[PDB]
Amino acid sequence: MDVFLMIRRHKTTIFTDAKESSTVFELKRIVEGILKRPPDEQRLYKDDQLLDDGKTLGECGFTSQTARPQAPATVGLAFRADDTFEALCIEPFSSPPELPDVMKP
Amino acid sequence: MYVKLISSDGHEFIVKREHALTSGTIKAMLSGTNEVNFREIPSHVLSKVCMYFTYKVRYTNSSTEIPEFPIAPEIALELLMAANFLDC
Amino acid sequence: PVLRSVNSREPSQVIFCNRSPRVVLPVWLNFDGEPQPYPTLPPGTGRRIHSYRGHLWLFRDAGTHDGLLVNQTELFVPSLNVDGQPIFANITLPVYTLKERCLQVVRSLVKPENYRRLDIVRSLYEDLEDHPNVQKDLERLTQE
Amino acid sequence: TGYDNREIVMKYIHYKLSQRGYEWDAGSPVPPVVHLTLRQAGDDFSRRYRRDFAEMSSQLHLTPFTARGRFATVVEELFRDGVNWGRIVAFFEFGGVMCVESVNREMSPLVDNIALWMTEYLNRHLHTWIQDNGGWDAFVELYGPSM
Repeated sequence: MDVFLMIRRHKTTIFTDAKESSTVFELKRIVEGILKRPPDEQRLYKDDQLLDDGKTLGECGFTSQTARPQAPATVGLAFRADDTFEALCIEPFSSPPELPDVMKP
Repeated sequence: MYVKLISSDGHEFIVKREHALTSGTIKAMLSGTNEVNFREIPSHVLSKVCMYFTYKVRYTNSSTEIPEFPIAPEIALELLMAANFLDC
Repeated sequence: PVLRSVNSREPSQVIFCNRSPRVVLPVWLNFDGEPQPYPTLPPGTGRRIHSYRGHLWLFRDAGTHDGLLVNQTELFVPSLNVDGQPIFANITLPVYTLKERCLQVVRSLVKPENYRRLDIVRSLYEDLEDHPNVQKDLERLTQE
Repeated sequence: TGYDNREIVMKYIHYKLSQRGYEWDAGSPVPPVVHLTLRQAGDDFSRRYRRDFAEMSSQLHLTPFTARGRFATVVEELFRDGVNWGRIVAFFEFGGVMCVESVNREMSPLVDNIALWMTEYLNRHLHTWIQDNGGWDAFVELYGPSM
């Protein structure tokens, strides 16, 4: 059972997938390969809830039917500068324009 | 192996190289370091293109039931222009 | 006419199974290769139907004639019923290109008289008014 | 030269439906004895081959989306070996049971289509044989001894 995720921090979004049996620390490990930051410098989030490095992704909520390839679940990432952990900050995507007239019902 | 696709508004999307090569345009944009800038595709469009890359690689040649790829009406036209440019 | 049914007269019990979110239009090609519409299938419904061996079927979105797949391919041909088992015709969505899926959505939101009022390149006007049609798709498969 | 095959179809179908209580609505000169001869010749066919008449009235399975194929399938097989007068009588009699069974299954709009297909097949696939064999006038006198 595979979940599909967007790991997001500031203006960065990682499109990756993992298993439900996979754990949050294992997800911090694949972040390390991509962003070159060890897991001890990583805080992961689902909405505003820090994820334990031992909880499986299914326990946090990431299931097959809430993390699909066409609608992937969002995981917040926060890095540690030196001693202090940075607060989670995610810049939103741009907004679409107003719906043109010939497309309005 | 991943690739960084950068939208017009500066958003950086880190997708697998295999997924991004769904687009023949992105294929040539990388074959001429592992980055490419889309000066014309905003982040709300480019994020949806990357979801299609995941969706396409997941369900192509898959015997299981295939879900619809959803497209909200407010992004449909912009996404079409992007799909036409990227050829995917 | 290489894409036609064969008048075998040998019955073939088939189960049309709609594993797609679309309302499916079963299309039978008669012995001259002309497509004939059959009753539609709501999403997620199945029908045990009476067909014949060597016949040709294809499956479409009943509203927009978008092409669909049947057992992961273009056309379905009923075969011999072994052990009293019916033949399954699992009808599913294909993986449309992003462009085609976008063309589907824009078509569903814009009247064809207003395609050319959209602020897009002139090539996309042609693509929008190039609606999917069984006839032209039948002739493509013929040259294969 | 020739007769209007459309009127021959309309007059015959209107007669075949009246034999079961149905009145038919929506819809070069042909003599009167041509129509009345096809009536008796058709009713004679059906009594002589009531086995084939019965199995045909049963195994029609008419729906609006199969009626066209059913007609062409039976008519192609009927004249597969060739055309003669008895098979032309069976042709009208087959078109009769399709109109009857159409109204039985509450599919009366199909009667108009069946009449159109019968007229098409006559003007297109039987007219050469009919006129090369004395026309309908030759047919009335082949059945003459039976009236």
